[PDB]
Amino acid sequence: VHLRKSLAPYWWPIPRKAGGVWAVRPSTGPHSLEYSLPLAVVVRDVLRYAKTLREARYIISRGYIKVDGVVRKDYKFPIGLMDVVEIVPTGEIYRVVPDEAKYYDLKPIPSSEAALKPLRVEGKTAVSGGRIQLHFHDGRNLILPPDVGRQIKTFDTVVYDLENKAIKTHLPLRLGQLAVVTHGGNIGFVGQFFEVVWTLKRRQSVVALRKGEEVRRTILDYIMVIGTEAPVVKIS
Amino acid sequence: MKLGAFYKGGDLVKPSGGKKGRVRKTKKKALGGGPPQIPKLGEEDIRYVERVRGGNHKVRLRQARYANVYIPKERRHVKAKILSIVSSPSNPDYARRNYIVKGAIIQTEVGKAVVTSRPGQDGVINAVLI
Amino acid sequence: GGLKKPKKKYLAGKPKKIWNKQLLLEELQLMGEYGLRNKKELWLARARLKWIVRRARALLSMTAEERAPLEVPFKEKLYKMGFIEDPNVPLDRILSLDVRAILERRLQTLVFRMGLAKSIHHARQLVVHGHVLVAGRRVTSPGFLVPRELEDKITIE
Amino acid sequence: ARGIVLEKVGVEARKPNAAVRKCVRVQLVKNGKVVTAFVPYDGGLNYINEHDEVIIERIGGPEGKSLGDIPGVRFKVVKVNGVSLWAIWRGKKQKP
RNA sequence: AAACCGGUUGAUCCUGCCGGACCCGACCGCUAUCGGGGUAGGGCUAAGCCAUGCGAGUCGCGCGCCCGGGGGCGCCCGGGAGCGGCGCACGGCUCAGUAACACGUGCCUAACCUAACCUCGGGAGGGGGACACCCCCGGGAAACUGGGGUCAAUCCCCCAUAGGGGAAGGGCGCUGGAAGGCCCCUUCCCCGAAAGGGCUGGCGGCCGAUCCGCCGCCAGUCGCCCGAGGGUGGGGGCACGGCCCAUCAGGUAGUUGGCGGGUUAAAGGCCCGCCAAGCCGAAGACGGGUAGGGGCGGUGAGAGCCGCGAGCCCCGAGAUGGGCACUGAGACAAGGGCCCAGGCCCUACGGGGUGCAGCAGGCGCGAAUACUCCGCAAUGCGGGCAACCGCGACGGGGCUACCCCGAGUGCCGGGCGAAGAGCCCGGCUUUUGCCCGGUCUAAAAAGCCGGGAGAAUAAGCGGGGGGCAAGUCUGGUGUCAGCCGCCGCGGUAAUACCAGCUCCGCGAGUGGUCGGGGUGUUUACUGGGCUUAAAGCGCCCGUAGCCGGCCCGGCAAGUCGCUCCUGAAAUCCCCGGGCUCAA
Ligand SMILES: [Mg+2]
Ligand SMILES: [Mg+2]
Ligand SMILES: [Mg+2]
Ligand SMILES: [Mg+2]
Ligand SMILES: [Mg+2]
Ligand SMILES: [Mg+2]
Ligand SMILES: [Mg+2]
Ligand SMILES: [Mg+2]
Ligand SMILES: [Mg+2]
Ligand SMILES: [Mg+2]
Ligand SMILES: [Mg+2]
Ligand SMILES: [Mg+2]
Ligand SMILES: [Mg+2]
Ligand SMILES: [Mg+2]
Ligand SMILES: [Mg+2]
Ligand SMILES: [Mg+2]
Ligand SMILES: [Mg+2]
Ligand SMILES: [Mg+2]
Ligand SMILES: [Mg+2]
Ligand SMILES: [Mg+2]
Ligand SMILES: [Mg+2]
Ligand SMILES: [Mg+2]
Ligand SMILES: [Mg+2]
Ligand SMILES: [Mg+2]
Ligand SMILES: [Mg+2]
Ligand SMILES: [Mg+2]
Ligand SMILES: [Mg+2]
Ligand SMILES: [Mg+2]
Ligand SMILES: [Mg+2]
Ligand SMILES: [Mg+2]
Ligand SMILES: [Mg+2]
Ligand SMILES: [Mg+2]
Repeated sequence: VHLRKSLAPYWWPIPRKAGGVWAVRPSTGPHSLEYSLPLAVVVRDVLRYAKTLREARYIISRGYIKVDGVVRKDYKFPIGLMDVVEIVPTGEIYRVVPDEAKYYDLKPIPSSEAALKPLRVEGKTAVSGGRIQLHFHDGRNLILPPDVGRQIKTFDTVVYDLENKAIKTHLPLRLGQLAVVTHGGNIGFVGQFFEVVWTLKRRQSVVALRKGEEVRRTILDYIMVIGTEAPVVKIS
Repeated sequence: MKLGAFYKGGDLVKPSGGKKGRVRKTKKKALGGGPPQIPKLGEEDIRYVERVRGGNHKVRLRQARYANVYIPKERRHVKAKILSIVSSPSNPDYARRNYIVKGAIIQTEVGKAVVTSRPGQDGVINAVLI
Repeated sequence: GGLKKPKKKYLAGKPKKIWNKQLLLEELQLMGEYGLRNKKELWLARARLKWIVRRARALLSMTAEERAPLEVPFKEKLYKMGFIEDPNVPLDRILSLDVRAILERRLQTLVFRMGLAKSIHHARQLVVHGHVLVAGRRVTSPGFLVPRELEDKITIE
Repeated sequence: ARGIVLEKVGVEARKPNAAVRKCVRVQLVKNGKVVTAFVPYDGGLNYINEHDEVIIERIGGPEGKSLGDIPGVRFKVVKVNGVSLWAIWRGKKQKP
């Protein structure tokens, strides 16, 4: 599979004319192709540690880069929203957080925060033994007993412990919580969920966030609750 | 299978009755079909597992002797023997040539039964007593 | 199906009827005054002037609210280039600009006007042969449009 | 287009003008059609010989039709045996 | 710059056509010094025929064997022919077919499949087999290929369990707008997993230098199987949008629909059995013609017109014509298979191979065209734990008046010349051209820095009667020769032809012919006309369509305002920045 540079996603931090005709294609991993950046692109164009694809692939193949608590030795590994990126020989820890200008940026985060990931619940399924499988925004799954799975609804958020494989906390989608827009145009805006128009399709409901007097609107699919008035994890 | 001899692709005829040109010269393998594989009434059950699209498998009953006949008036399942086919309402040629299809009436040892399964697609004859 | 290719930038300055005696006389006067190589240079200068004037016309046609975030930076950029002398003049005065203001910003013209050359053609020869330094570097293009801040940093070898 | 010259012909100019404009008959290679092509320039006909390959080209005039006083001629010779008749007439080249 | 000019008259106002002037694209002529930027170049011509070379490999950390060097513990290093895994369905070309769910925009699949990768939960037990390379023999012209022997596997198969599918009944529960779905319970039938394999280190045991292994445990690590979701690719469906012709008016009969089935991964007249007469059409069926669609491009002040809608990106189709299959997650597969047709090449006559619409290259056609070059260094991809390997993709140069950008072909003073050209004299400079070094380059070339001699190495094309800038100067010819986009010259005194001199326009370009736009208010929505210039049907009835009185109440479809999801990128406009400015 190839990725022509013209068909590369528009938000990617690469030049559109100066360069080759190809771009590094993400390797079908734990995100969306159009909402993720390959690890080699992160190493070469986002952190500037490697000057070529060869040097970036060397750095990745040594195992110096860790994504969400797991060493990633594939240079095409997708990196997406809220992922924790950890550099081993340097000790620097970033979170892939929504950004107003670059649309997705690596912001440094504390080491205590590096083991948590805020994952937006994307759906629920019934699996064998009567258990509930929660599907999150990046394709991750969690199988839980039916009673705990009953009270978690779609579009909720869970702060999830990567190291324990557990749900550290659950943040339900209620009016007045703090939410961040993770998608289109109004990206990166943090504000209070204060207004909803419930369309017939729940994913397409109109949501309005407020930051003092700053009112932005999106659809319900494009927001993620990151807690009450103070965000649980450092996003900015 | 996926055979060009049993192509399931579009027609060349418009709804207005006129013809239209061929957008694609060759026949897609994805749009190919296969010949009928419904069982023939025989002396022993012969089953054949076939590879299909995407590497999945389909069990074909190339010859059928026994039927899983369900009596709802007893709430019981019995593995009966097919003496003959009484009728094939979809096409009488099936019963005439002793082929078993869905909706076919079969005279098994428990009585008359309607075939409630697709024997060419499921590989078994699930039947319901009448 | 169309592939974009670059077009001539002096077309907006080039006239459509070249065989007018009055137009030929004024163009010949300008060419001889500023020592231009050919008519293409004069038409390029006129194209620059036409861009400036049509930008002024467009900003005039926009409403006051739209014009507000663009009017001051536009005049500031013209002043910094050296085409306009007062950056706070009204916008409609920009409509009356002249190509001689643009022709004055040529490096050969500035080398002649600073008295560094015996003539305008000698200034062109200086810039071509590379004896003109702009803030330390050799600028060898006689048609370079020097800005106001770089005007005083012109030297001879 | 290309053609092979068959005969040399002379057309009479239109009524107010008095002259014999000298042309050739050319058979086009691609179609085989035979058409009269004007040979321009003073003494231009003397550089043309029978069975000579020529380049036939539109004579100009309004809407691609005949020119000023030549009646019913739509073409003219531009090349003779691969060499331009203008260059041959001016002496810059010699006819091969 | 929102522009007019010449021509029908004895003269005048109109109409109206044709020409001039501009830009762009193709081909062509004369001429041509350098540099930069750029996704220019057999498209506009035969999807015409092809010699030759190259154009998809990688993995010893899946597997046995053989060879060579080294060393004692249990092997180390290198190489070979292979089996085996993964890839080759991406990438590259071209424009015949196609007026179509092809393409674009907006939505679906609750009617579907998906190797590789991600996550969550669970599993990996017993047993068996064969075929390469190889050895001994070959056969055949070659292609290719036979027999025996023999070592393996992450190779092939069986068994068990997990799991899966079909039919039927029931349910709190899940998702979701909505269950024909998921989960749970119940019954029968049916299908039916896996490689604990590799490596590392540690432990223990068996074994032997005729060995350099095998076995049991642990940890790490790369792996294998099942269930669910995602990801990616793909199949399928829907609404709407974009050509010409009536000198094409009726078309359709599996045609339109229903019911029951088969097939499919999956819905569907997709196909089949029965049943009905339905379906399309003047709001243009059907028929013919043309054409790949889009982003986009040229032109104009704009509305608009055109497709140069060739090159660059996305989708489609094809691989000499027409068909059909194997393998595989995926093909009915451009450098894989089979058949007919139609060619061609080799042959030892028995056989074999082959179609450049891959990168170079040859023939042919045509008005019309590039090197049988260099590298995997950049951009990526396949393989690999990795290191690395490969790649006519891609990158680099070559050739070529491909498009845009920046420059040179000298400057200064004096004289002769005319104020011109040119020549000479005195001085200055070295862009440029030439030679050298560093830097640069995968290496080169070029570029940049620096050094040497030197005015020294460098201007053409078109034109001068009006349009339209430039000669009633000179010679020749004498309605001939020739000019002439139009108007018009030439028949002895030619400003128009042939030459000289001289001047004009643009200039590394300048001209010829074509096609588009402007021109053109000569297609008229903006915005034309129909008494007589072209143009009211001889008159009337009326279908579709278009256009339609007043007031009040409801809606909110058009309409208007704001907002959101979108309309790929490049392209276009504005702004800031970086290449010496510029492009
Ligand atoms: Mg005429
Ligand atoms: Mg008259
Ligand atoms: Mg061709
Ligand atoms: Mg391995
Ligand atoms: Mg080997
Ligand atoms: Mg392809
Ligand atoms: Mg296996
Ligand atoms: Mg199930
Ligand atoms: Mg089994
Ligand atoms: Mg085994
Ligand atoms: Mg069906
Ligand atoms: Mg049909
Ligand atoms: Mg106009
Ligand atoms: Mg090409
Ligand atoms: Mg064929
Ligand atoms: Mg083939
Ligand atoms: Mg061919
Ligand atoms: Mg070729
Ligand atoms: Mg490389
Ligand atoms: Mg130039
Ligand atoms: Mg004098
Ligand atoms: Mg060099
Ligand atoms: Mg001349
Ligand atoms: Mg003359
Ligand atoms: Mg004049
Ligand atoms: Mg003339
Ligand atoms: Mg009119
Ligand atoms: Mg009349
Ligand atoms: Mg009348
Ligand atoms: Mg009539
Ligand atoms: Mg009449
Ligand atoms: Mg409305």
